Amino acid sequence: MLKRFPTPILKVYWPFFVAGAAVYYGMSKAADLSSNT
Amino acid sequence: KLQFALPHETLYSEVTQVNLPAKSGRIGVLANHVPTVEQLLPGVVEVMEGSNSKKFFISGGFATVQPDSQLCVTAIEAPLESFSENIKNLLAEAKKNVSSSREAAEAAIQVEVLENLQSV
Amino acid sequence: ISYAAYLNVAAQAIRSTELQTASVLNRSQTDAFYTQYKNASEPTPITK
Amino acid sequence: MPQLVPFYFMNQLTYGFLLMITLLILFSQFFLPMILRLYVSRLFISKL
Amino acid sequence: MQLVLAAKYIGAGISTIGLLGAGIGIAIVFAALINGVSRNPSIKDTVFPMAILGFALSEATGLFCLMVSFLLLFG
Amino acid sequence: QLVLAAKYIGAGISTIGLLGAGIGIAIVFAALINGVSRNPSIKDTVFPMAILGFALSEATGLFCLMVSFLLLFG
Amino acid sequence: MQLVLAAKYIGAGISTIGLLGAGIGIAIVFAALINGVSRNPSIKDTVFPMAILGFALSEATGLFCLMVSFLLLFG
Amino acid sequence: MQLVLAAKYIGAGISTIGLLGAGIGIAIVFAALINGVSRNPSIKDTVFPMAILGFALSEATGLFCLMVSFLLLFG
Amino acid sequence: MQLVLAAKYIGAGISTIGLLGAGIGIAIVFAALINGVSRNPSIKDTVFPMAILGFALSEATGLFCLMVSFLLL
Amino acid sequence: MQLVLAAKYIGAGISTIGLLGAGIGIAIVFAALINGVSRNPSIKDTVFPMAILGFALSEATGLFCLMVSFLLLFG
Amino acid sequence: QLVLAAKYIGAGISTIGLLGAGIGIAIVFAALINGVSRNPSIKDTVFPMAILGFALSEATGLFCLMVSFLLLFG
Amino acid sequence: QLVLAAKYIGAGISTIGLLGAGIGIAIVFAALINGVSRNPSIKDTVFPMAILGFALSEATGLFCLMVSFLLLFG
Amino acid sequence: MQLVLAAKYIGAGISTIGLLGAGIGIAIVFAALINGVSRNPSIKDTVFPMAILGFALSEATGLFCLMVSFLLLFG
Amino acid sequence: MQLVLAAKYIGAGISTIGLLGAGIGIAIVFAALINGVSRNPSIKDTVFPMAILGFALSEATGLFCLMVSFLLLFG
Amino acid sequence: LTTFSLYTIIVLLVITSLYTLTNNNNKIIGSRWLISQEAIYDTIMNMTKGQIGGKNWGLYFPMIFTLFMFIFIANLISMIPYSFALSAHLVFIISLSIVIWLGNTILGLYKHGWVFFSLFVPAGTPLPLVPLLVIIETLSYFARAISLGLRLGSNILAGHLLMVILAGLTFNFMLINLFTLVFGFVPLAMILAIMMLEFAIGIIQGYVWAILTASYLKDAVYLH
Repeated sequence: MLKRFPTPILKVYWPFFVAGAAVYYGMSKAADLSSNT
Repeated sequence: KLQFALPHETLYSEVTQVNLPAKSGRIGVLANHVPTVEQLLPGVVEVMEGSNSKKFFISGGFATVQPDSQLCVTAIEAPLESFSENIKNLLAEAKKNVSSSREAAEAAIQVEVLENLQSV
Repeated sequence: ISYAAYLNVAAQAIRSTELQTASVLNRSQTDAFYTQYKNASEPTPITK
Repeated sequence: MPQLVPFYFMNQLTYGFLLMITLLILFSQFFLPMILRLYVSRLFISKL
Repeated sequence: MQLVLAAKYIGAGISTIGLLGAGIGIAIVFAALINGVSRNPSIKDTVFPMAILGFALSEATGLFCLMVSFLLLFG
Repeated sequence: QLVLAAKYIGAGISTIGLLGAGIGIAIVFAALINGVSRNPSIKDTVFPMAILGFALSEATGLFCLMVSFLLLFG
Repeated sequence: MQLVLAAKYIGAGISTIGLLGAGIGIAIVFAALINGVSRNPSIKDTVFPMAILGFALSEATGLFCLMVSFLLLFG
Repeated sequence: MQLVLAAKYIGAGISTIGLLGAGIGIAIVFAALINGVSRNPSIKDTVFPMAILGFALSEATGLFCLMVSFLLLFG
Repeated sequence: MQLVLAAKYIGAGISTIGLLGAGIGIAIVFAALINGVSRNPSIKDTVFPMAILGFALSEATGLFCLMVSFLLL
Repeated sequence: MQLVLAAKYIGAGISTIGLLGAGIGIAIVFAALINGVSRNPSIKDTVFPMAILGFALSEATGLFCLMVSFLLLFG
Repeated sequence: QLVLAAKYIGAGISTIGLLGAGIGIAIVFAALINGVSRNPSIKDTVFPMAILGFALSEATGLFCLMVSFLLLFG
Repeated sequence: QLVLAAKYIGAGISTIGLLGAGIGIAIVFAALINGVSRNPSIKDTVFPMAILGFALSEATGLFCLMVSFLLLFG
Repeated sequence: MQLVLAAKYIGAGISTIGLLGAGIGIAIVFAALINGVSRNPSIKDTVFPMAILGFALSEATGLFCLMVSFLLLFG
Repeated sequence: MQLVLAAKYIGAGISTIGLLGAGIGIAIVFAALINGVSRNPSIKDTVFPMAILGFALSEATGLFCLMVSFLLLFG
Repeated sequence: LTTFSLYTIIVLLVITSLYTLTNNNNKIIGSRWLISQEAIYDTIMNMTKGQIGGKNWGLYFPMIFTLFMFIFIANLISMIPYSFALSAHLVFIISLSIVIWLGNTILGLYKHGWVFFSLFVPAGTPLPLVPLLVIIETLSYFARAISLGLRLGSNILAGHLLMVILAGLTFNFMLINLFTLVFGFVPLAMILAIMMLEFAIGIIQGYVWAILTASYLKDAVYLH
């Protein structure tokens, strides 16, 4: 059914996650701006 | 009708569907076809009579649908399974041959031939 | 490299798998000397 | 179009990036290697 | 008013232009059929189903165009 | 007035549609000629194909034409 | 008055655009004639009546455009 | 508002023009299908799925025109 | 007055568009002529009458567009 | 004001015309795929990635066009 | 001044007609280069033939240009 | 008002320029696919040339697009 | 007048459309050059002058369109 | 004033149409480059500089069009 | 709660079921359902070995697999005739696209220095137009940024909007006089044909996403 084998290359996906955080923050400001006229 | 003859054999010398590899890509002949002459490139050839299909490795030659529905195929030598590993060793020798010299063209043909054999 | 020479080298390669009969191998063997001539005079004979 | 414009963009994006990180870990550690078990097992039967 | 009634007749006309594309398309499919059948005179039984399929699909784009024309004509 | 003007304009616009059909008929006929010259002998098979192709190409043109007339007259 | 008369002249102008396609069409049939005849040297007797037929049909689309142009011009 | 409503109905007609390209597009894919099948007699098992992929992609571009057309026309 | 005379001039401008098709048409005929003759070397005497015929018919379509322009003027 | 809103919706219609080009383009890439494969069956695996790459890049111009349409329509 | 405006508008539209001839000219010369490259030898007959077509294709564009001038002056 | 309207209309018209670029891009990729099927082995040489060709064709489309943005936003 | 100055700018814009035909034209000549040279390997000594000639007149048709544009634009 | 400023913007938009021909132009040249190079494997040293020349010349008509667009827009 | 959150949970639950009851506790022989998720494994294995092939090709294989499966499931779920479209909240798909695009640009800059912009010199050309060919390559490089998202977004948006508007027209076509209700099934059939096409083009677009953001990743991972 299921088994677990850790795949340690999530630290190879560091610029992807960093980009996600930046856009997350920027979308906070965008959401606040869109909730304004 | 198909007439396939070689300088040392006579094979198919009608035939239902025939697939031939030519300098024009691949050509298939079924019944009347336009009565072209096309030069056959070094090849893997299939000849089908009914649904039964027989596979030939063909050294290239010339193909000519005749305007009477006779597919004249002539080529230097051939079944496919018989040609089939040592030749893969031979290509390594041939790669060496490209290095030294007319031999380049020869070796280039050899690269084509191993590639074509590996392909099937 | 003539068109038939092009085919020739391909044919020679095709006799390479090792299961092949002696007559095949014999068809790949050859022995000839093209002796050039001119005018009478004979430029030297050399194997094909 | 108001059906393509909420102002809830950052709300959406929070749950969205959470689903991506969840699936990334979920596939990578769980569901991808359990297919790789089938493959490796098949090849192990093939060898024996 | 006059502007709206005019707009219906104008918009209808504009739509009709689109239909020209489908016409050229239909011809291209038939052209391939004729040339193809010429190149192998026994390909016809296989190819003719394919040809009718291609005709219908090409025609369909034209149909959608003509529908929009009639919607503007009568709406 | 404006509504009647719009009929005449609208009709004109629709006439543009015919250009495609003209090209279309020709493409089929080009293929007929090419085909006949190509086989010497496909002609009896190809001739019914050609008539079919002509008719369908023409039909798209006819649809353009009837819309043109329809806006003009009514 | 002025607007309707104006519209008639404009509409006639628009109708000429239709003709362009017939022009290209005629050429395509004639190109095929030339190419076929050059290919066979011998097809020509068969191909020539086909070519005339194709010319007329291609031309006819342009004729439809012309009568519509005259109708808008004259009213 | 009569002006804006008239502008919509005209604009709808303008959008309809986009469909013409797709119509020719469908034909180009099917023409290739017919030609290829004529070359091989036998490629068709490989090529027929490629044709289906091709139809869908070309048609999809057509749908983008249609949805804009309907946004103006209805919407 | 102004609108009708204006409209005539506009309509004339529009009329030129029809000529473009003829321009391409003529070229297609001549291209074919050159291609055929270069293929055959010898078809030319049969083909040259055919080519002239095709030229004239293509040109005629353009002429129709041109005369409609003149009518509006 | 009505003039501005009218112009927005007219402008939207006008932009949509660009899409036609991309539809023909998409078809052209697929025509090449079908023809290439039929001309050499063994090429297919090498060619298929290049075909999809070409499809997307062709499509992209259409998406630029579509974005202008959406900028007018929704914006 | 509406009439003067109309002259200038009409002129602009007149340029559109020229575009077809521009393409046409190239097509004839394309055929020339193709033919010449195929034969090496057809060239002496074909270069005159090409020039005939070259001029003729141009002439259609000249008609379009002439209508532009006719509009511009009135 | 009229000025605002004009930039919106102009933006629409400018978008049409993209049409040509889409055809262009496809022709480059089409030739690539045709070429590689013809040669089997040209691709190493041809593929850089194809990416160059793509870029240049695409670039023309971007010129159309930037003009569109200069009208629409500007 | 406002209308007349407007008509100069607008009329100029329309005039610019003509350039597209020359662009495609020029490319066709260079395409033929490359095709020919690749066909022959060696025709080029004769053919390259021919290509410059064909280029020139194709370009000239564009320049005529351009000159009408300049006349309207500059006044 | 409003009309004159408007006419600049409209004229610029119309002018942008011409650019499209040059885009197609570049592709026609590059297609021939690819095709030729695929035919010979070895023509390329001659053909590549010819192709760059062809690119520049086909582009030039487009650039003239772009200049007029800028002259209308900014000027 | 938030509608978006609720449908993201539904997607997660769909994805779990395909690997936890589709299978017969990992039967070697292979179940009919488990054959499907084998084929998906193979076509992304053989695709991402082909795209981002190289020494590392499998290091980004989980990422390209969950970018496939997310979009593959989200273009079925978004097509249920009463479902809240996560994907047609375009901003999430586009945000994800921009994230991957920036995460390629940052990855490329980091791995291949400030000579990352040498990627946008693709071919030798005379030196005074080498920088020009960087400007109008980079312009197209972040046109890829918005192309990747808008491709998928447009497809999904167009499908739902097309179907619903035509559905609304055919509703009122069958709400007027019964002689039009008779021979009124053909426009319904047009919506049916569009729906058949919309499922096809959605799976095709999901494959096109994952090959294109493999192609961009090919560029980012291997300089040229």
